Amino acid sequence: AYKVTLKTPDGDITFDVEPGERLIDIGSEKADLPLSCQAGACSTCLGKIVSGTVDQSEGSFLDDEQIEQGYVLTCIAIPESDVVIETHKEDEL
Ligand code: FES
Repeated sequence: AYKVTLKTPDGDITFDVEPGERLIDIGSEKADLPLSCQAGACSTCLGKIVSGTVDQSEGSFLDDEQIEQGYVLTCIAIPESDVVIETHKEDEL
């Protein structure tokens, strides 16, 4: 499985995700994570990837530069490695 660490403003939590699954399913169980559209079309769930890789090609909101800087729509992101993501980042846009 992939090891996912969510670095939230109130602490870090680490959990495993079966390959191919979205991290938000167990993530929302283990932490209070902000969501709105749940479909990759807003920035409510924005996070920043610190290490590892995701597939977030389901998303439509971020521009190429934001993706290149490591921003991630956590509601649709699918890990492709162990990943560390800082959550609650929408105020940086
Ligand atoms: S909740 Fe809208 S993009 Fe994730």
